[PDB]
Amino acid sequence: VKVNILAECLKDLVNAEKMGKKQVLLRPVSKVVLKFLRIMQKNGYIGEFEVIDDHRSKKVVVELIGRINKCGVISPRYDVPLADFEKWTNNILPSRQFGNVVLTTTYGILTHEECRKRHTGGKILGFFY
Amino acid sequence: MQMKGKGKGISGSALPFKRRSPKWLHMTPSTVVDLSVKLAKKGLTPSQIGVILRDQHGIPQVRFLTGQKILRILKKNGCAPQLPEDLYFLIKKALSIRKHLEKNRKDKDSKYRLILVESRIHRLSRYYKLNQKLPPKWKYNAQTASALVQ
Amino acid sequence: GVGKPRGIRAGRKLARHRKDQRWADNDFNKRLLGSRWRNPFMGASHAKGLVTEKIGIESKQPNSAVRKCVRVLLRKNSKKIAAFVPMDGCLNFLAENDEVLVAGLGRQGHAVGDIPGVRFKVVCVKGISLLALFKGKKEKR
RNA sequence: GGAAAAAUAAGUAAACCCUACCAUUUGGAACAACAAGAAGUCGUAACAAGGUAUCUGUAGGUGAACCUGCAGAUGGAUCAUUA
RNA sequence: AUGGCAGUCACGGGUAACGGAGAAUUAGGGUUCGAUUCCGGAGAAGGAGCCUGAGAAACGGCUACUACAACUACGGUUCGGCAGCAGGGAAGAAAAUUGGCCAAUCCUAAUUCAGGGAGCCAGUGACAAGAAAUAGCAAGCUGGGAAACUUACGUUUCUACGGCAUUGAAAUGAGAACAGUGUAAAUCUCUUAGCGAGGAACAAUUGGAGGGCAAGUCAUGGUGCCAGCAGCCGCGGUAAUUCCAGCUCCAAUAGCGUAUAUUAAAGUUGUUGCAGUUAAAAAGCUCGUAGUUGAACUUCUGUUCAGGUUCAUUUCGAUUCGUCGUGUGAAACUGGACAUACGUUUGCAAACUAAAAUCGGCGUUCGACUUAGGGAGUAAACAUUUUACUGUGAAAAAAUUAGAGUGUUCCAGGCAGGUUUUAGCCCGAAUACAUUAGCAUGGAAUAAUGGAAUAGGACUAAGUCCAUUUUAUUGGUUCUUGGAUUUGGUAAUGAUUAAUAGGGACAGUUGGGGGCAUUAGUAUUUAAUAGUCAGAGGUGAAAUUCUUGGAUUUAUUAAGGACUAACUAAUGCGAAAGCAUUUGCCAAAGAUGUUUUCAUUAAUCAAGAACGAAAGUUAGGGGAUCAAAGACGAUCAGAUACCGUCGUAGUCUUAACUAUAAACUAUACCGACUCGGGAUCGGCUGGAAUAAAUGUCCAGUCGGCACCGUAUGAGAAAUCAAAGUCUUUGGGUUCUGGGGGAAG
Ligand SMILES: [Mg+2]
Ligand SMILES: [Mg+2]
Ligand SMILES: [Mg+2]
Ligand SMILES: [Mg+2]
Ligand SMILES: [Mg+2]
Ligand SMILES: [Mg+2]
Ligand SMILES: [Mg+2]
Ligand SMILES: [Mg+2]
Ligand SMILES: [Mg+2]
Ligand SMILES: [Mg+2]
Ligand SMILES: [Mg+2]
Ligand SMILES: [Mg+2]
Ligand SMILES: [Mg+2]
Ligand SMILES: [Mg+2]
Ligand SMILES: [Mg+2]
Ligand SMILES: [Mg+2]
Ligand SMILES: [Mg+2]
Ligand SMILES: [Mg+2]
Ligand SMILES: [Mg+2]
Ligand SMILES: [Mg+2]
Ligand SMILES: [Mg+2]
Ligand SMILES: [Mg+2]
Ligand SMILES: [Mg+2]
Ligand SMILES: [Mg+2]
Ligand SMILES: [Mg+2]
Ligand SMILES: [Mg+2]
Ligand SMILES: [Mg+2]
Ligand SMILES: [Mg+2]
Ligand SMILES: [Mg+2]
Ligand SMILES: [Mg+2]
Ligand SMILES: [Mg+2]
Ligand SMILES: [Mg+2]
Ligand SMILES: [Mg+2]
Ligand SMILES: [Mg+2]
Ligand SMILES: [Mg+2]
Ligand SMILES: [Mg+2]
Ligand SMILES: [Mg+2]
Ligand SMILES: [Mg+2]
Repeated sequence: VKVNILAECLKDLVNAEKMGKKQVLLRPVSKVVLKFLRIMQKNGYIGEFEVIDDHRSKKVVVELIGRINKCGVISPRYDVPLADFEKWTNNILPSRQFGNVVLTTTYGILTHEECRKRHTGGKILGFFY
Repeated sequence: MQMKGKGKGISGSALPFKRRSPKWLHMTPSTVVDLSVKLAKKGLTPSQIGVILRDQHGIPQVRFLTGQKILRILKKNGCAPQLPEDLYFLIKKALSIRKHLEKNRKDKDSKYRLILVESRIHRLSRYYKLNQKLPPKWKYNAQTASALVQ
Repeated sequence: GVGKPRGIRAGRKLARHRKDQRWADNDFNKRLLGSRWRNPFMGASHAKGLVTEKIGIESKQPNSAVRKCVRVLLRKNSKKIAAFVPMDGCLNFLAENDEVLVAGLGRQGHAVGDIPGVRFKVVCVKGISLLALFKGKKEKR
């Protein structure tokens, strides 16, 4: 069946920027899918976006700037102590210059980087660069 | 698409947007609740009752109008169909198969088909039992089926 | 997904799988099955022995030659050994019944491409390194 | 009254034997067997539609490779012909 | 009484397995070891027993047995157990002196003085680690050069320079030594006088020179597939670039080869990070509990204040060899507050305001001082229970990292720095990491879990009953405090949507899906009824075969067993194997259609089951055709083979059993995406013509085989619309592979 729609939505989107789509329609959407989205948006990867009210679980449409190179999730969302960071930064990110490894915390959801600010982080969620 | 590594499609049914009751219709929740329980008393499936209220008395979605789902309405009014359509029917055909098999003790495609159908029933029991929506000592074997036949 | 399962709750599975699918390695399968202990040296690096006789063996495929070899009897092990005597005149020093020290040739298994069923090298005669006997100014008895 | 040897019963239980079983090592032969190699010997299976094809399964026969029946698959010697 | 444990691996077996601290290599993750200075455990020849004591089953104590060691006048005895040191024997690839002392570290005792193979000294000692010499300088000759002087090979000069069986004196440890230091003594080191270097010397090896793998293009000598080399390619058979050796070269260099186990290269065991059409690898196919994996909703949000933070700066003040302060904007953090909005009580502190009092001036203008009031400000009680994350408590020392620190550098020790305050001064022995399980604690995400649905819950008041603390104590009342009910009041009383998830209901319809019946049709045989006439049949040719007791042949008809033609095609259905004459029953299925219910019920799956052409098997049927074995002809040098004539088992069936097949798309299932295009099969919805057809066409569209074109997507390529969305390496799950042959 379906799982981690964040992943469903995410790749559907990558496939977008990769194919050169002008905009994308993500079918199954959730708070997570949206938060991640406004985090990419806030950092300037995706453009303006609209959430249509599917009386079941909303559908979102994201405008595509053309700067997204890749944005995926990470299989089981392992736990990650602040000490476990460089491991993943050198692992997932294409450089020490596009630090975008989204994590889930108790302090909500922060950028790979913000988690060092707040000083907590926790489970990995996804990445984008 | 259930027990099918190969076959799969989309039957239909998509509740329209507007969550309110149709304009043209006037019927205090109660009005319907009567028809519903009356119809039910005659011996009807909440599954079938709803069908009437749509085909016959233009009530698209009883839930939207009452703020009550059929089976609930029925249960509140003592008119609750003991065993759920779900299980009931599966067991029905599950049985029909057995009868046919007897006089055709050789029909293999049917032995198989029953195996699948009996398999499902064990899946519902697991479920309906876990939602304390069916006594734990429930057991469909051959006697549970013939028990309902009487 | 691929074959391997990616669950945070399914570590056990992956674990047992690796321990299992791992027997497919010979290097593993080898040391794991106390195989090293059953060879003629009994794991050992070297072994002493008595010369049972100097025999010669023929080269294989594109080569044709009389290889110098000594049949040795290992001490505590007590096995018949096929041992290749190195360099040129070498066998001229090995007197029958003397004590010899033998070691393998490149990873215990395949003999040098040329040799047939020989798996050992001879390094000492009466406890005198061969090389030593090979160069005049060194030693001789 | 204390108290040595002796003797006593239940007990801990050494060794030994018998009855089963486990583990680890190590052993054994003529004929036989296995391994590898070749311009040994007899033929030619396979490649080439390799004398009108291989190949899988199963069955039966034969100096030998293999042939043959039934059923498949092309990795075929076809990606094709109701007018 | 009958339990206790187990696939979340019991029980049992192996371990050249005593566990840790740690050790070796390491991008990350890992791989392999830990006999061995710390700690804990076990044991003293094997095994049991015991005395004694605060304390051991001790074992440098005892008893018996098994196997042993020492003496004997053979009666009997041993303070007989080295896995303590030093030594022998043994084993074996393999590990030092039967030395010295109590001086240092500690220990023991009645104990400042005694004893200690603990321990320290020394011997042996290329395990291993640190530093480091085997030469340096210059003249001259000379090659180079080179800058020059300058049409040519000639002079000046200088230089990164570089050569020499030519020159020359300075330098210096090895060495060897009176002294001093040091020491328990002795050895050595260190300081140091007399003595101490010029070519076989006072000294470099080891291992190579085809490729990988740095280095011979020697026309070198010997050898002639011999001797031998070679890690793997391969060298060698008379002109070897790999043998033997010379020469010259290269590499590491007081070191360098070799053997074996092991680390990395190994994305060649892969969680990160592989492969699985054809290279090894998807199971033939479905069901299915364990396991693994699971859709979406529940304070969003706004305004303002504040603390920093950053960043920006048509900018300000300071300092210099690079920072601070100030202002804006901005973001977000935070923390407040307030907004139907993360809490309540307490005590503290309190900050301001509304009243009332008192005090002063002239009821009021105002001011100081009181009660009430919450933020804010702490501590305890609450927010379903964990995961997970923060943080600190705990995680021995040594080791690793690491600060200070010129042990002559360094290993490394933890010391040392200044006598110019010197009967004293200054400064040190820091710090980090420590995951796994436990504790304290901050928390809002994901994830799981939970609360009110039979009803009952919640809050509140009263009534009643049970239980009960302090009231001295015992009763009896009351009462506080818990619990039980009944009632009445209050509250918007209490059940998220309905997943282009899944299960059911229903509706016409579609199919060579299946099981019973039934029913044909030619044909092959064989038989009857007639009909002739000499050949049929079979091959390339013929031959066994059949035939005027009539063949082959023609007509009619019958029996029988199997089979379903032509229509039948990249078209249909079935989980797969498989399934095509008619008609009738029996239970089943997809897809489409749904403003129907149910609402996570689900994906895949070890166990564990249902199927699974052929061929084959058991016991009965049946027996037409074809036909394994067999019998024959022919063909061949050979034919028990490819052709031909016959023929048994089977092939058909009932009931059992067998499970494999190039069981093939050689491409696991569920899910989402992404190129173009028509044509299909099934369903549906609009429309047009005829006509009013279970038809045709146009246009949609779900679902199903399949094809065409194409990819700045994949690949080793063939090729792949998926074999794609994988170094920009991670949706969920099952199975499989790890050079070849021996081998399934
Ligand atoms: Mg679907
Ligand atoms: Mg070769
Ligand atoms: Mg041969
Ligand atoms: Mg065959
Ligand atoms: Mg056979
Ligand atoms: Mg054990
Ligand atoms: Mg170990
Ligand atoms: Mg110890
Ligand atoms: Mg303890
Ligand atoms: Mg000793
Ligand atoms: Mg002392
Ligand atoms: Mg003393
Ligand atoms: Mg005394
Ligand atoms: Mg020493
Ligand atoms: Mg050294
Ligand atoms: Mg002296
Ligand atoms: Mg000189
Ligand atoms: Mg040399
Ligand atoms: Mg050499
Ligand atoms: Mg040479
Ligand atoms: Mg030569
Ligand atoms: Mg080397
Ligand atoms: Mg290997
Ligand atoms: Mg509040
Ligand atoms: Mg039918
Ligand atoms: Mg014929
Ligand atoms: Mg007939
Ligand atoms: Mg059809
Ligand atoms: Mg037909
Ligand atoms: Mg069966
Ligand atoms: Mg039979
Ligand atoms: Mg002939
Ligand atoms: Mg025949
Ligand atoms: Mg129509
Ligand atoms: Mg159409
Ligand atoms: Mg590939
Ligand atoms: Mg294509
Ligand atoms: Mg991968």
